[PDB]
Amino acid sequence: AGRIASFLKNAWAKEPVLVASFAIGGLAIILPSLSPYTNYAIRINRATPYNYPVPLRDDGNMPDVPSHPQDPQGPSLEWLKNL
Amino acid sequence: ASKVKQDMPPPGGYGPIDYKRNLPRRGLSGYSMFAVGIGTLLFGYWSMMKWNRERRRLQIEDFEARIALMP
Ligand SMILES: CCCCCCCC/C=C\CCCCCCCC(=O)O[C@H](COC(=O)CCCCCCC/C=C/CCCCCCCC)COP(=O)(O)OCCN
Repeated sequence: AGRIASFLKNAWAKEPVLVASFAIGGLAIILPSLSPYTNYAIRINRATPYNYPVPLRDDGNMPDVPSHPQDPQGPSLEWLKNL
Repeated sequence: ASKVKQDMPPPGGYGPIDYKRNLPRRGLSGYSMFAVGIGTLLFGYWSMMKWNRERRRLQIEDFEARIALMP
């Protein structure tokens, strides 16, 4: 409580560069685990179509696969437009 | 027959001559400069976040153009 206060004061008086560096590194380590937009970053990465989407051979038992891109089925990037 | 004329200080004397150091403070507080820097960083971060999200959307759009043209 007071020991850490005196140590931090001495460090800020003598080595401000090291204090700033350690603070920045600690924030960089800690903050990503508490952010709600990391999931958004992952989903943005998954949403980029680098390669061709190969169609599946219809067998009559896929209610959740579209037969046309404009069909309502499949993933939607409506969330991405407002983000 | 004239007075004695010589190089002399004026009657009374000379005006004061400054010699002491003069290095005025002329500076802001540390908190002020740190706050300005942090605020500038936050403004830049927000602008870059918006711009990069828009860029990702544009990249997706042209990738889909490629996908449409591929067959
Ligand atoms: C959890 C973060 C970890 C990752 C982030 C770090 C990123 C990179 C930073 C580290 C780089 C290497 C650091 C090496 C430290 C060496 C310390 C040392 O021995 O140097 C001392 C000087 O420093 C010291 O006195 C010893 C350490 C002093 C404290 C330094 C910071 C310790 C932690 C304080 C910050 C805590 C976090 C910030 C909180 C903010 C406050 C709310 C000797 O200096 P000389 O150059 O030899 O002197 C010659 C002239 N007289």
